[PDB]
Amino acid sequence: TDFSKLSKYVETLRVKPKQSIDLKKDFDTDYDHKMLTKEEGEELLNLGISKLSEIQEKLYASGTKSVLIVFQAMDAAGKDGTVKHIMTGLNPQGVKVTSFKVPSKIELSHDYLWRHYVALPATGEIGIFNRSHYENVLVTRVHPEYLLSEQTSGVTAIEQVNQKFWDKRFQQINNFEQHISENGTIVLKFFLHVSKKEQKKRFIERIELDTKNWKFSTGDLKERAHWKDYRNAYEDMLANTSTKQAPWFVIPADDKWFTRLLIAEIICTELEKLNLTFPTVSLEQKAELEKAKAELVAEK
Ligand SMILES: Cc1ccc([C@H](O)P(=O)(O)O)cc1
Repeated sequence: TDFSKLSKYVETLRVKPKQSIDLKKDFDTDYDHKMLTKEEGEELLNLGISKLSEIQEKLYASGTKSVLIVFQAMDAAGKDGTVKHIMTGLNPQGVKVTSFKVPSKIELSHDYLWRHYVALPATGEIGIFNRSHYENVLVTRVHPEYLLSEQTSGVTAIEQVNQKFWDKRFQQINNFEQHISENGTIVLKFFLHVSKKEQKKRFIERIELDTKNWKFSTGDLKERAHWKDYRNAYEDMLANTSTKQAPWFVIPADDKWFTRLLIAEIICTELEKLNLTFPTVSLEQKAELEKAKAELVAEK
């Protein structure tokens, strides 16, 4: 069956704890062996959205678990659109998107994790981090001079930023995700992997669209110029912060419809392990319902 092939491919996208990461050689940004048509996919995507809505409903009705979903990617990989599409099928009462832009003055007066801890999802809720605490081992690692401006970093000279500084930050991130995992939070992390070539194409496509080129950030080019620096940061990060408890998935991003299918797919598959069920109606409650129905019928 097609889905059976998909479940098999999906597992190759999970980053294993001991796994070493080369984003250049491995992790195709576009899956050629695509096992279903773009049509099939948009229909399996619809099912994934409906199922996720069902899961979210059952999650909200129970008071047990929260769900944290992290999205990281290079500009133009499809992150905002994946978030928007995940959302279309969710109830806004039980889901919350936080887009972590550049930190505020207050947030800079706290450790780099503080503002993400503040924004964690409550029991029964889904939290989506569009950008996340991982920015602090990515953009900060490509631009290590930012750490000098961060009062809590304890970094005075760029000389002291080395692999051991990042190792300690991975440890801090891992202890943080482990703690919340041990206290009811399901953590799922997606890196949307777009090719340097496809980013180029999408950048140019936007520049040439009058309806949308007002949105183009030419500063995105400065980060594109640091492509190799970012791949290294992502590689070292994926190799050191994917656990079985809080796994990373590397999603091919060059085909948006397929990116969305996979992420919807993985979220459903992972949250189905919770074996969530709608609340059942006891005999006492069934009696109360029939009493209420009787009164409504017995109205003058
Ligand atoms: C060219 C271009 C398209 C879409 C976007 C979105 O903001 P994302 O795919 O980075 O979330 C950014 C740049």
